[PDB]
Amino acid sequence: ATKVVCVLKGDGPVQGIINFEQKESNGPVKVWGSIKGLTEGLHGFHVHEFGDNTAGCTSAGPHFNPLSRKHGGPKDEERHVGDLGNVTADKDGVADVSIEDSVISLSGDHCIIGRTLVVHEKADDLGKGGNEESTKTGNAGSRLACGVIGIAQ
Amino acid sequence: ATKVVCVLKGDGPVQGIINFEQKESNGPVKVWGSIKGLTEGLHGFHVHEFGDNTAGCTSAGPHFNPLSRKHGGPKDEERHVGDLGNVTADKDGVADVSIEDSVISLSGDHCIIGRTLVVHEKADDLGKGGNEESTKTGNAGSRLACGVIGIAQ
Ligand SMILES: *[Se]c1ccccc1C(=O)NCc1ccc(Cl)cc1
Ligand SMILES: *[Se]c1ccccc1C(=O)NCc1ccc(Cl)cc1
Ligand SMILES: [Zn+2]
Ligand SMILES: [Zn+2]
Ligand SMILES: [Zn+2]
Repeated sequence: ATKVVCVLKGDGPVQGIINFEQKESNGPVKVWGSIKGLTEGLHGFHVHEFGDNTAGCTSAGPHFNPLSRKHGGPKDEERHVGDLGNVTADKDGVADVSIEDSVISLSGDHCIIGRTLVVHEKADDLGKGGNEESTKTGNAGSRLACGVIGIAQ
Repeated sequence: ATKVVCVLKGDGPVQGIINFEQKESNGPVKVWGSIKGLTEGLHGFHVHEFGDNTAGCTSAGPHFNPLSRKHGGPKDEERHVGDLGNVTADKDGVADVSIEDSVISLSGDHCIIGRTLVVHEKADDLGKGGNEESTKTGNAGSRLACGVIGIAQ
């Protein structure tokens, strides 16, 4: 019943369309779509706090973290609301995104609408990388593409 | 105390940053910023319903119209919520945007977050143009630049 969309673009060749759908307010959000122009392997995939693209992906700020928790993977209890883990690109540089998440929402306090979806340079280590940066950003590095998360038909 | 932003980009050289700020949920929204690469004169300036830029500005859909009213100018009681009238570009193609609106909001049912801001090819006639199209789109024509309205710091 609620649908939102995000068009990912950046400075490089990284570009994608990501769809979100939530059938009930207390329910999981299905996240699906395609990103191309990635290097083979894992790329960190986060909702960032600000829907602000004024100076590219950098104005999106840190991980969307309304509950003031530490960084984790999508399937940890200890995670930022915006922690969607990694998408995986093949030798062709295509990541086929198919995620179900119960922590993000398309309504209420956990609502991601008007925030930024970012795909990262490197792998999110999901907070288990063994430095301080792991429990903040997960060491996923630079922002390759982003977009503001918007209300869909 | 609520701040949102929108980066306008399109198929052409039209580009802009537009800021929105609302001190209280019951209060007016101040809208300000700059757009460049416009032709001299009036350009229709609307919040459209969907924050969907999957196929450029066209996927934004019609005027944000949660109350099912006819098109008007910002000063009319009969207006779409998204009816922000016109911005005016000079010989230099720059529009200095300075608007105060009491109908848009950054919270509640009239909330523009996650919707699309669009600047148009032509003048919005503010519903007084004397055809049926005036009461729907205001005859402002093509979409030159748009962006999704996002949460700011
Ligand atoms: Se998303 C969200 C978070 C917190 C409070 C309210 C809301 C919300 O309901 N947003 C407005 C809206 C309107 C239509 C659609 Cl399809 C989605 C969201
Ligand atoms: Se107002 C609104 C419209 C569409 C989607 C969500 C919302 C919303 O209320 N989100 C909660 C919110 C809004 C602004 C800020 Cl700064 C924080 C949280
Ligand atoms: Zn990130
Ligand atoms: Zn995080
Ligand atoms: Zn209208």
